[PDB]
Amino acid sequence: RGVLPYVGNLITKEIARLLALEEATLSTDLQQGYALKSLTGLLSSFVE
Amino acid sequence: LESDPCLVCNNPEVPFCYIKLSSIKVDTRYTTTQQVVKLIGSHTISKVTVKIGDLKRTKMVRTINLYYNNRTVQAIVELKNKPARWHKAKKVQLTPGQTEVKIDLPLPIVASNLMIEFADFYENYQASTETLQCPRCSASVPANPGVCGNCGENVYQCHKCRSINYDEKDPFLCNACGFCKYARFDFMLYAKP
Amino acid sequence: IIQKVFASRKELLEYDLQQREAATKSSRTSVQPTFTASQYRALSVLGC
Amino acid sequence: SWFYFLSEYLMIQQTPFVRRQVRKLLLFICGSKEKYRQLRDLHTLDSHVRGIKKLLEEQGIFLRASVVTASSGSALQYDTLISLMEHLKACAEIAAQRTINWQKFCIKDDSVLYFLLQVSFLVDEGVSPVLLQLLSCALCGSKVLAALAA
Ligand SMILES: [Zn+2]
Ligand SMILES: [Zn+2]
Repeated sequence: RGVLPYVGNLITKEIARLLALEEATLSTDLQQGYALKSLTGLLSSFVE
Repeated sequence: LESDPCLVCNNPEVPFCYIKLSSIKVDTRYTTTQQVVKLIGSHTISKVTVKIGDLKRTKMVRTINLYYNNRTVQAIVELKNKPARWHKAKKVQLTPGQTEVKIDLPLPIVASNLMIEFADFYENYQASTETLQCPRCSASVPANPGVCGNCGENVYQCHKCRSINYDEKDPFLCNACGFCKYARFDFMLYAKP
Repeated sequence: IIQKVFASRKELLEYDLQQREAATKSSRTSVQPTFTASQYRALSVLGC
Repeated sequence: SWFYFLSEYLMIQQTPFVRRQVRKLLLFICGSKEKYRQLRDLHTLDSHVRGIKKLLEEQGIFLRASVVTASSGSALQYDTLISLMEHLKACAEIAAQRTINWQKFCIKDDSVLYFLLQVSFLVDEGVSPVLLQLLSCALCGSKVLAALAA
C-alpha cells in the first residue's frame, strides 16, 4: 500500500528539522531522537 | 514535573559569599616559599583577604603573587610544575608590619586550583645565624653541625614534623609538613560555586 | 547535570569555532567576512 | 605646548619631589585650579580612550566611521579584558568624581559614547557594568545618580 516512502519521507523531514535546530540554538532536550529511533526501527521491521 | 528544564528557572541569581579557604580545600602542598592548593570544585573568586598572625620581625612577605588555573588534577605534585600551567591574577606589595591585605580582583576569576608565592621578602638580617636556638630545649647551638649539645637533636629539623631540610637550612616554610615559624597565614575568599 | 552539559557544549563549540577560524585565516584568496557589533553577539556564545 | 607636555610629564612616574614641584608650577601656569584640573582630566581621558581603541584594534575590532566591526567570532581572552578594564575603571572613577569634564569630553569627541555602546555588545558580562556606568554618567546625569543612591 506504499508505506515505505511515507516512513522514509518522515525520517528525512525529522532529520532536516534536527539539523536546522542544531545549526541555530544550543538548548537541550532529553527526548531528542525518540521519534527518529522509532521510525528507523519500524523501517527495519518492514525491511528484514 | 517538567519535561524540558527551563534555563531561566533552573538558573537563579546566586550572590557572592565569604568562604574560608580551608573549607573548600581538598589537597595542598608546601615548599620553601610557595603553596599549591586544590579546591573541591570550581569557584568564581572576586576578592581574597589575607590575615597574618604570630608574625616575626625577622622576616615577612613584601610581594605576594597569586596564580590560578581551571584544570582539574588528581595529584598536587603533578600540577606543582611552575611555568607552564598557571595564570597570574594579581601582584600585591605589602608595607612593613601589615596584618591584613585585600587582594581585589578587577575581574572575578573562574578557578579550580590556586597558587600563592612569596615573590619577595622584607628581611631582617640582624638575626644571629651562627648561633641558633634549639627547637627542643632552647639551647644555643652553633650552625655546624646543627646538633644540639644539650639534647643531641638537630636545629634545621622542623619544629612540627621534625624533618630536616638538608637543601635549605632556613626555609620560610617546611618542605615536609609546611610549618612556618616567621608567621601564620589565613586566607579568605569572596567566592561562589 | 543539565548545567554541566550546557557548559561542556559551550566550550566545545567555542573551540570548534576557534579551530575553524584558524583554518580559514590560513587561506589567502578567501577574505575575512566582517561582522557588525550585533552580528558578533548573534554569532558568538554570548547569546546562548 | 606648555600645558600639553607638562600634563604629559605629570602622568609619568617619578620621585615625589619633581611631581610636587611640577604640580605647583601647573597650578601657577594654568590660570586657576579648576583649569588645571580640567586639563588633566581631559588629557587623561583622551589617552585612556586611545588605549582602549588600540587594544580593540589588536584583535580585529575596527571602528571605521561610526560602526564597530569584528572579524573574528571568537570571544576575547582574560588579558585583553583586564587591559580594557584598567582603562575603563580609570575613566569611570574620574567620570563619577567630576562629571562635567567627562561630559565636555563627550561633547568635543563625538565618537566616544556610541563606540562604548557598540563595544558593550562584544565584551563579556563582567565589563557591562562599567560601560553602562559611563553611559549613565554621560546621559542620565550626576544629581540624578546621587538621588538614586539615596
Ligand atoms: Zn637541644
Ligand atoms: Zn614540618
